Amino acid sequence: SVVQTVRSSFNNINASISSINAYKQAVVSAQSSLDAMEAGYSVGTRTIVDVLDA
Amino acid sequence: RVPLGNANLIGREELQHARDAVTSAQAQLDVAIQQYNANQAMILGTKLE
Repeated sequence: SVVQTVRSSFNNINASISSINAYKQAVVSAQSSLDAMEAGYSVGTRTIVDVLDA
Repeated sequence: RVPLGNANLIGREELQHARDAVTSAQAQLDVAIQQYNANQAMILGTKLE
């Protein structure tokens, strides 16, 4: 039982690292989309609902 | 469409397009009216004889 538990914990740490990387990439993508939506609104090609959704 | 823009609930390009559409329709009507007037220059509302 100790064998299996320690192995599982190790794999879990690795999975956590990978998930963190994925989420950082997602955050950057969302920031870019929000900046685009805000600039469009500033120039007058988009409403404010889009800004709030972003 | 104007009232929505008054409250900022539509893009300003949508208002610009609608206003330009009104102006273009007015110009087309002017063309038609002047064409009709040109045709009426050859009659001057006189009898057939």
